[PDB]
Amino acid sequence: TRKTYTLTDYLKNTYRLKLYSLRWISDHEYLYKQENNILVFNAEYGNSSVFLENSTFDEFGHSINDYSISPDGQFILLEYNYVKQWRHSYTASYDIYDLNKRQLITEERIPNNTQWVTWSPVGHKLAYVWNNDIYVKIEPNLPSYRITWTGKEDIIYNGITDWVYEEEVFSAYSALWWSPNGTFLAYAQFNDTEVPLIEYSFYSDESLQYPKTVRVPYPKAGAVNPTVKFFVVNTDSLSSVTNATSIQITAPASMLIGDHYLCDVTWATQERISLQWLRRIQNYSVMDICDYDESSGRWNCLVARQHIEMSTTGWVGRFRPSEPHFTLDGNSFYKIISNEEGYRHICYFQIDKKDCTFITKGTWEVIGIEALTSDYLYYISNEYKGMPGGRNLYKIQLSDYTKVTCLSCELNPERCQYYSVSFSKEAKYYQLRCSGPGLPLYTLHSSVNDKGLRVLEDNSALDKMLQNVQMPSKKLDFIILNETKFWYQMILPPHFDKSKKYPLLLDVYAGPCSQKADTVFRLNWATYLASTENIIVASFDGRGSGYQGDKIMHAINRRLGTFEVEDQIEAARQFSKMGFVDNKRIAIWGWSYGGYVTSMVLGSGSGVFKCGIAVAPVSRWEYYDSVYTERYMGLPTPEDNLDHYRNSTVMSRAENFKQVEYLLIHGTADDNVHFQQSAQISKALVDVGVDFQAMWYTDEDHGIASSTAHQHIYTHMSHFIKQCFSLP
Amino acid sequence: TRKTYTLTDYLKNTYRLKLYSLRWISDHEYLYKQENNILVFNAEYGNSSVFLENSTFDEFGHSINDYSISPDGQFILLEYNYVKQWRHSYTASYDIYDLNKRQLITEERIPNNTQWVTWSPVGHKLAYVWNNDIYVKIEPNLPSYRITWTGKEDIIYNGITDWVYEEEVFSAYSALWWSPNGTFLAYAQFNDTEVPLIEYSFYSDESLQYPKTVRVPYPKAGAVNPTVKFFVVNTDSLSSVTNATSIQITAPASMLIGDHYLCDVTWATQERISLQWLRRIQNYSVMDICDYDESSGRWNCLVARQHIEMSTTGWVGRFRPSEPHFTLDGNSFYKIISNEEGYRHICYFQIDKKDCTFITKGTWEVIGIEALTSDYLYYISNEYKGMPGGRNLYKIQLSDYTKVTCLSCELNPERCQYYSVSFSKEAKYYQLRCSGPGLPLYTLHSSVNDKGLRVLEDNSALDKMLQNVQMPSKKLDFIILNETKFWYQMILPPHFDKSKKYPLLLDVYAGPCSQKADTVFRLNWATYLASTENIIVASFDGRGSGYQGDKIMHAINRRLGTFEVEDQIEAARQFSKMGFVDNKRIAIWGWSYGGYVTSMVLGSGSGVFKCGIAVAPVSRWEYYDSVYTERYMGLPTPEDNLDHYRNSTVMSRAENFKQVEYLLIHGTADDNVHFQQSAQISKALVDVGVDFQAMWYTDEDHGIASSTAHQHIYTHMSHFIKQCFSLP
Ligand SMILES: *[C@@H]1O[C@H](CO)[C@@H](O[C@@H]2O[C@H](CO)[C@@H](O)[C@H](O)[C@H]2NC(C)=O)[C@H](O)[C@H]1NC(C)=O
Ligand SMILES: *[C@@H]1O[C@H](CO)[C@@H](O[C@@H]2O[C@H](CO)[C@@H](O)[C@H](O)[C@H]2NC(C)=O)[C@H](O)[C@H]1NC(C)=O
Ligand SMILES: *[C@@H]1O[C@H](CO)[C@@H](O[C@@H]2O[C@H](CO)[C@@H](O)[C@H](O)[C@H]2NC(C)=O)[C@H](O)[C@H]1NC(C)=O
Ligand SMILES: *[C@@H]1O[C@H](CO)[C@@H](O[C@@H]2O[C@H](CO)[C@@H](O)[C@H](O)[C@H]2NC(C)=O)[C@H](O)[C@H]1NC(C)=O
Ligand SMILES: *[C@@H]1O[C@H](CO)[C@@H](O[C@@H]2O[C@H](CO)[C@@H](O)[C@H](O)[C@H]2NC(C)=O)[C@H](O)[C@H]1NC(C)=O
Ligand SMILES: *[C@@H]1O[C@H](CO)[C@@H](O[C@@H]2O[C@H](CO)[C@@H](O)[C@H](O)[C@H]2NC(C)=O)[C@H](O)[C@H]1NC(C)=O
Ligand SMILES: *[C@@H]1O[C@H](CO)[C@@H](O[C@@H]2O[C@H](CO)[C@@H](O)[C@H](O)[C@H]2NC(C)=O)[C@H](O)[C@H]1NC(C)=O
Ligand SMILES: *[C@@H]1O[C@H](CO)[C@@H](O[C@H]2O[C@H](CO)[C@@H](O)[C@H](O)[C@H]2NC(C)=O)[C@H](O)[C@H]1NC(C)=O
Ligand SMILES: *[C@@H]1O[C@H](CO)[C@@H](O[C@H]2O[C@H](CO)[C@@H](O)[C@H](O)[C@H]2NC(C)=O)[C@H](O)[C@H]1NC(C)=O
Ligand SMILES: CS(=O)(=O)c1ccc2c(c1)nc1n2C[C@H](N)[C@@H](c2cc(F)c(F)cc2F)C1
Ligand SMILES: CS(=O)(=O)c1ccc2c(c1)nc1n2C[C@H](N)[C@@H](c2cc(F)c(F)cc2F)C1
Ligand SMILES: *[C@@H]1O[C@H](CO)[C@@H](O)[C@H](O)[C@H]1NC(C)=O
Ligand SMILES: *[C@@H]1O[C@H](CO)[C@@H](O)[C@H](O)[C@H]1NC(C)=O
Ligand SMILES: *[C@@H]1O[C@H](CO)[C@@H](O)[C@H](O)[C@H]1NC(C)=O
Ligand SMILES: *[C@H]1O[C@H](CO)[C@@H](O)[C@H](O)[C@H]1NC(C)=O
Ligand code: NA
Repeated sequence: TRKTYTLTDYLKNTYRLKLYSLRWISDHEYLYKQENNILVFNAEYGNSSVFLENSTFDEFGHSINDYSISPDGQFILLEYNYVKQWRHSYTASYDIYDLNKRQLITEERIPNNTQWVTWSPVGHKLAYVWNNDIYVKIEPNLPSYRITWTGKEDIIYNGITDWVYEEEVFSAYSALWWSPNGTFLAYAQFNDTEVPLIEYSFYSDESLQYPKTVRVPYPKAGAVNPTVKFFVVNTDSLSSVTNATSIQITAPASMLIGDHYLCDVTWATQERISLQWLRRIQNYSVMDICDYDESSGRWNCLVARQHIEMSTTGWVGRFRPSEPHFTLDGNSFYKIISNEEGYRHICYFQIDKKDCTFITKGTWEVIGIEALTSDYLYYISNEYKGMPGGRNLYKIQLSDYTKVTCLSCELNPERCQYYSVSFSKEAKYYQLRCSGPGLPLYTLHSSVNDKGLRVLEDNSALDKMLQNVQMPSKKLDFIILNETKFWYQMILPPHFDKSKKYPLLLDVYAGPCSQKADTVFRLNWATYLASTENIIVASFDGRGSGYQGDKIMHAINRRLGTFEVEDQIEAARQFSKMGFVDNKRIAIWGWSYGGYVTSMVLGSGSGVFKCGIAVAPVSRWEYYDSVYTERYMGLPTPEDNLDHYRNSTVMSRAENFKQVEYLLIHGTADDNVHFQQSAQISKALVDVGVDFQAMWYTDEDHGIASSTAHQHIYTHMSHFIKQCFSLP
Repeated sequence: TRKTYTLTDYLKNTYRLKLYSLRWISDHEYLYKQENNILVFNAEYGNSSVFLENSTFDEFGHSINDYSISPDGQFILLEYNYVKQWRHSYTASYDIYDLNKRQLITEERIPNNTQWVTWSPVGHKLAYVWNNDIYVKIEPNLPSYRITWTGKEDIIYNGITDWVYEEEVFSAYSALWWSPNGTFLAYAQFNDTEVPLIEYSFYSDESLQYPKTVRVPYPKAGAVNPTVKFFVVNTDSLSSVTNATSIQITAPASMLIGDHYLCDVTWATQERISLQWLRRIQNYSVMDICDYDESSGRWNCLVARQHIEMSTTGWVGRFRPSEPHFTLDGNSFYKIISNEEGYRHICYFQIDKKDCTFITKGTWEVIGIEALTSDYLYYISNEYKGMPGGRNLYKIQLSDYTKVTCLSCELNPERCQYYSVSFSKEAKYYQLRCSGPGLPLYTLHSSVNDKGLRVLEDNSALDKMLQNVQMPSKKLDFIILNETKFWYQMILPPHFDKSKKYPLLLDVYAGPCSQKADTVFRLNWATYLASTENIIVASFDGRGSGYQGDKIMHAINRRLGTFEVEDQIEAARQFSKMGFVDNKRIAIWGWSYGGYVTSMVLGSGSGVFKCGIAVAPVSRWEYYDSVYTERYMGLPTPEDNLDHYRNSTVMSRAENFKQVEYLLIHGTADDNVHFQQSAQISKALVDVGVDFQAMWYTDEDHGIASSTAHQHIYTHMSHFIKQCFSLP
């Protein structure tokens, strides 16, 4: 009898997915780490050489965290002393190694505690941020030029984001943007002066006698937000003037009338930059297109080139307005926007014409634009077989929009229904990454003829291992509610028998634009629960979920904690109707937004669920950050949406928790969903006399991702679920 | 079949002990609140009158928290807007009502947020502290004289104690001492300038968007301590035109050489005050006896009148050096100190002679001196029947120390073995309070022939109620370890059958000078566990426990987390070999110091205990406060006791928790044992991969005493214990 996929298997990573992470350094070469060596590969022929021997930095005296080659291949940036901050941010030390001299650079070093560093896109200029100010080095061994003098910890951020811009706007710590040939450096400056601080204890190693109070500028919903300014400096003038001027580009009047955000920066050409601004009420966005004026040294944004993007039904964009993709001459661009039917499709704009032309259409959505050449645009969509949870690469002929080729659909249709892609520098080659429903498959292709060049990684090692294991299966299907298809997936135990009644765990996220029903192959906690414990683990994408049009996505507009919650309950009722579910053993669990929905469901009084687990839940929308929360909820004021803010809290349902077994879990150093959120849940449950289970994770953040804590939480949750399901 | 004593009975206070809380106002009369009416009783005959009608303040407008009648009976101080701070501190608003003209004083009122208020001991002067400064009112309707001007929140404390002096030294927020007739007001001033602050989150009501950070000056072991100065002011020579002059009494040179504490203030006469000072290394203390010099207006403390009290085996005093009890002329005094055999007995000192004479002796201890006349000294001791956990009132003839009379021993030997006493102003009468082993019994007596005048409260109502409940019994007995008797108690189930095996829960405190085995009647959680769940609840007093001499008490000097933990394991080992104990079902629990011991026991690898619960435990002595910790541990420096601080932590034992079930509980607003301590425990268990149960209590402190949290914790603990013992 074949073994099952056990909890220890999951927690110890005994069955490991192989990846193929390459880095394009040109239009036909990529770097690949093999056996701690860095190899350089020729894409056309697949032959390789050693770029950097594994033993090069033995006597470096530090463990190197990451590396970065300069665009001209002359230098490598060595990252060490990595100290993580938030989701994207971190600090590090940096050395520069001269590749042609085979020497480490010892003068005018990038300082310790550097917050961000980036090569120019061409050559080997560097911009870095240190103590919240910007510096540029023209040559790796020469002195830096200071660009800003206003940087102030927790107060003024030049070239880096504050907490909320990092998490909610840019998904990056960096807030600087080199022009395409590196002449100009554009950057944002954030002012957090009147932004309130979240404060929480950090206990650290047991040697620390007094706990530290961590203090982070964090605007909760309705609070004072950071303000923002945008500047461009000419780095080519740095060696010529004592103090090069940062030229400000001001937001349009339609933004300046109130609170607003900078939400996108995209260079079009050497002397043309595009900026998108978003009103604090996030249903109105404005793109400015600004040109360098050689005679005045200023940047001017013609109103004839200004583009409005607004929504009557919800917010703008999936999580933010989409990025433009400019044609080489910078006189036109492509952009994913919601069409008249509410489906996100590629629109083609002339920079000085307000009406765009949709180049794709249908009842499915474009996920992203991946590459653009003079002849073709390449994009990912979920068109294939009308499956919103699939992803495929398509190529559209720019001179004839009726010519649309699916590049990935039919490569291995049984094994591969979810693709991402990685193009070489000028799109001469592409790497396809299939992530399911079979084992991930990595392949290389040439764009000139769309022929497969070779398989890079096929996970045959893992396939061989998994043959000796009773693996679960995955069903992806839909149910029809109110004449609309809503998709679900089930992780089903090995030897699934429809004539039996299985315990069911509903795995929930259900945030706006979420998707939990897809074609991705995963080895996770659900795999163990199905394989070893014979539990069906289900997920459902109801109202508010993404990639299916605005009618579904915007259904929860101004109303979080309503339809997305109800639809999870309804999903569980539908799963019972299917006849293989033990109605006495239905559980629910989720993390983050999923913890909020789980808690809302458990407090609904539905009677459907025996037990559930919320990890790091939101409990009350006024506790969560402004940019995310207000996008869906508006402002917590009597004149806007306070009534629904107050009506959608977990705490107001405390009394209904008498009907369920609840486990509440939160990391004490969660900078994102503050421990406060679960602290208020537990207190409301104490106050009505509801018994529940609890677990805090000392110094863990929103990820609860340290090796020991990750193993501890999943072990704790497994005992809880098994107890609930009367499993030995 | 009758009911058992249930968890709800405990939680809802179904069976209430009656009290008789009286306030002596003279040598012949006391006050007693009955049906909200304050009555005055004649002690000799037991007749009464209404002193103040409950209706007097019908339209007062505020709920009155407490009252305080001026010593002369002319005024009543009304306390309201009570807001708790630490164990003893709070602020309140006050009004003064004139009892003769039957009116509230509206002129020159005591301010809101007053920190401490006290009548002079004679007449009706007031001293109060507001905004950390001292004020005096000679008459309730007259303007206050500001005594001090240096008061500053969290920094300078005049006439009130800081966190550590409140908790550890004075067991009070007051640091004011009126002279016997109210002429002088002595006070301490605390300076916390360089004392570090503990910081922790307070979440408050759900409406609070951002948590508050509470910051309290709190010296952890080895940290910078508050400094102290001492002053006396003449309240008879106060002026409206000139600021008051306070005369400083400086500490002896033997104290000034380093860190030290003021640990006792006791007036001897109208013009003689005594002060005891304690070195930071708390095995050396000095009493100064200081006299007012009428010609110089200074206070002089003759070196011939200094009394040194030191210890070679431990620290000085039980928790601090004892209070002296001065004779009428203040030329001599009586003081409990450890004798040459290490038993605490009453010594008689002349103010200017070095040697004292012990007036009591034997292998038992005096608990306290209660009253002193020219003929007799009245004290409580555990002499009777050699039972360390019993308490009786004795008097000793001062002219013939061989003449000692027990005044309570034989009153009711079966019902009453544990007494406290309240004497009238000149010891003409006394109230005895019997608190076990039977129901509390309150009686009044006259000193001249020790007549038992009357029964004040016999709890006969409770007796009648309890007749219809299956109540547990208590066994008090001893075991012998290494030729020494150590006492234990067992709360035994109703209808105890020594031929049956019962599960056993070891209820532990075990701190230095603790006593958990005694003759006190209690209705608590253990009552429910025994009566309803048929669990034996045992407690044991091993090495480090009090009231049995220093050989036992000082056994843990410089070595907390050693013998007191070992001895709990040994007691349980012995209990487990008794015929009526199920050795497969032995548990342990404790709170505070008992939580630390429970955790050390469970991490010991003993194999004796199946499960345990630690509530608000100490985990590492470096995290607890200097005054308590260093008393037992010295300083955490390589030169002193750092090695033992480092190997007496709970965290180092994490691995040993693998074979036990552990429940760890802590309030997040614990100002005393910081949440930190449990946060470090949970992190250590996570780090070695040990599963355990947890519960935090949002905004609860060391008491976890709010009505809802109190019910919640005992509910949660009861499920845990029952689960552990396989109890339905
Ligand atoms: C992969 O092989 C190619 C083709 O042999 C290498 O390209 C050059 O080949 C010519 C042979 O005519 C030689 O002059 C050189 O040895 C090669 N020079 C270059 C441009 O590298 C190529 O080197 C190989 N690529 C890698 C990454 O190893
Ligand atoms: C960041 O914003 C703050 C406003 O919150 C600016 O601070 C003000 O500066 C002016 C001087 O121009 C003063 O008169 C005010 O007292 C300041 N207000 C506050 C609340 O401090 C600050 O100058 C901005 N910093 C930058 C670099 O833009
Ligand atoms: C480079 O120029 C900038 C911008 O003019 C200078 O920044 C100003 O510095 C002065 C005085 O220190 C302040 O009063 C202004 O408020 C600053 N403005 C900004 C945008 O920061 C900067 O100090 C200059 N550096 C040098 C070396 O001269
Ligand atoms: C990168 O682009 C910039 C901006 O177009 C170039 O700088 C300009 O060069 C032209 C020469 O064709 C001059 O007329 C302008 O004076 C320059 N403008 C500025 C703002 O510097 C730059 O030459 C390009 N760099 C490279 C390496 O080609
Ligand atoms: C204690 O607080 C109360 C309320 O703040 C004070 O009494 C007055 O209360 C009314 C409303 O209750 C306010 O209009 C006044 O400002 C208060 N003061 C006056 C002028 O009487 C009271 O004064 C405070 N007690 C003291 C002695 O300061
Ligand atoms: C309380 O005691 C003080 C101090 O003994 C008394 O004050 C003294 O009274 C005498 C009168 O015989 C004066 O000659 C002294 O000058 C006073 N000394 C001081 C320090 O003021 C006070 O009178 C007593 N009060 C009561 C009410 O008995
Ligand atoms: C008070 O306690 C201290 C600490 O136990 C004693 O001082 C000495 O402590 C150091 C290390 O802390 C040791 O080297 C000595 O053995 C201790 N002194 C001796 C016994 O010589 C101190 O002696 C104690 N004081 C009293 C009055 O006994
Ligand atoms: C208790 O009884 C005594 C004596 O019977 C009370 O009477 C004494 O005091 C009264 C004033 O309080 C006077 O009215 C009596 O004359 C006086 N009697 C004597 C001779 O002492 C006494 O007040 C009563 N006590 C209380 C508190 O009510
Ligand atoms: C309280 O104690 C502090 C010392 O902890 C006193 O301040 C002194 O120490 C300062 C450093 O914190 C020195 O810079 C000063 O010389 C010294 N005095 C002054 C002027 O502050 C402080 O005075 C004390 N306060 C009181 C009222 O006694
Ligand atoms: C698809 S995307 O544009 O890259 C994007 C950008 C930002 C995103 C996101 C997806 N999904 C989330 N976020 C940021 C947001 N703070 C995330 C989040 C939401 C919660 F409700 C929450 F409680 C925690 C949390 F981390 C989810
Ligand atoms: C008998 S006594 O002199 O009144 C006295 C005074 C102070 C006392 C005490 C007894 N018992 C304790 N304390 C203060 C001390 N902080 C108490 C305590 C000890 C701990 F180890 C602890 F972890 C918490 C805690 F509150 C116990
Ligand atoms: C970084 O810090 C290390 C260790 O403190 C130091 O030796 C080194 O000089 C620093 N590097 C730079 C560039 O300052
Ligand atoms: C943006 O949202 C607010 C609140 O719903 C609404 O009143 C306003 O009209 C919206 N703007 C657009 C462009 O629809
Ligand atoms: C009393 O002392 C304070 C503070 O030192 C001072 O400000 C005040 O004016 C003084 N009053 C008199 C009457 O001297
Ligand atoms: C270098 O990498 C590792 C040691 O770090 C070693 O296993 C490998 O064989 C080396 N590379 C070569 C030359 O194969
Ligand atoms: Na009597």
